[PDB]
Amino acid sequence: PAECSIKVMCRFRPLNEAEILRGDKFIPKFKGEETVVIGQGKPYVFDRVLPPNTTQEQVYNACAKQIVKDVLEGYNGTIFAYGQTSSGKTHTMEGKLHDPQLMGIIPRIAHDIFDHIYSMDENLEFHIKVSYFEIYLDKIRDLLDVSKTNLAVHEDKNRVPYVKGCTERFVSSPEEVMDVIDEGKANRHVAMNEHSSRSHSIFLINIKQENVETEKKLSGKLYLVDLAGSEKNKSLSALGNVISALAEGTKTHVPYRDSKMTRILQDSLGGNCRTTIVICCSPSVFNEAETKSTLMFGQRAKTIKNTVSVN
Ligand SMILES: Nc1ncnc2c1ncn2[C@@H]1O[C@H](COP(=O)(O)OP(=O)(O)O)[C@@H](O)[C@H]1O
Repeated sequence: PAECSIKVMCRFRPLNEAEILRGDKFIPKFKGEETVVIGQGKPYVFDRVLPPNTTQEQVYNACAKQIVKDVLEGYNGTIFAYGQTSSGKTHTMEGKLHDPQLMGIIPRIAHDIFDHIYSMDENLEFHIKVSYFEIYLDKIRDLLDVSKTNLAVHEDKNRVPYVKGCTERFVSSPEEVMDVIDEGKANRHVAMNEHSSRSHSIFLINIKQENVETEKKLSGKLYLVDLAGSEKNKSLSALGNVISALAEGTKTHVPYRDSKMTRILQDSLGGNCRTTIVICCSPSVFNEAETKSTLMFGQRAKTIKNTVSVN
């Protein structure tokens, strides 16, 4: 039965040069470990607040660590990064893919996943399939086979959407999860900045396990989405409307089908999935306007209740 809240974490980048040279004072104010205040305004509260100075490692421990242990326990997970362009979504989700200090969530999840698996007992054998694809103008494009540029969404026995005909790499080590991502990153350059900022890159890790003697199986999808600019569109709207029709709930029946993304994330947004959104904000007043709508989107998101089961 379970019933639990979409966690929501807030990560502010620091000021970059454009700003620091142009002056720019640091607008946001951090009280305790869960609350931020902008100027004289109302104070926002989230599951965590994560200033510029917090490390990748600590961002991981705060937002992701737990979602990993959920997937190994048979639950679906999903983390994603919402926010405006330049706000630090990719740094949080990916980071310097190969630096152990500067590496983001996906590589860390990769390592954490296999440290757990390696330590487990000989029976219960794991298969892990990953896939990597982006979205551009309501169209899915495979990052492991750039031949495929228009995959369709379908539904399983439980009437829940998945992407079909998606290349699948099989992995037995963190290092392979890395080369898969690197493949994808390369494939992209069969084209680019403007492109990336306005594509949604979705990285999917499917983990199936089976206790061999007892023959009982657990399973979970783990979506790790790096969303596009939510600034002032198409795909984010559906998500927002799909994230608006739920602070109230009741009889609304969310559009979901407004976009493929939402259709894929159906289960993440009011289904059998532990979901944790990371919202990324600039600390500059230049950007204040968007920072607030971001925060709105966040604050709203925390109201939603995922009903989750072991799968
Ligand atoms: N918490 C942070 N600490 C240090 N640098 C950051 C942080 N967040 C973002 N950056 C910097 O900003 C850039 C990343 O922003 P980006 O991930 O492109 O935003 P988005 O992907 O949301 O458009 C990088 O050059 C990185 O150095």
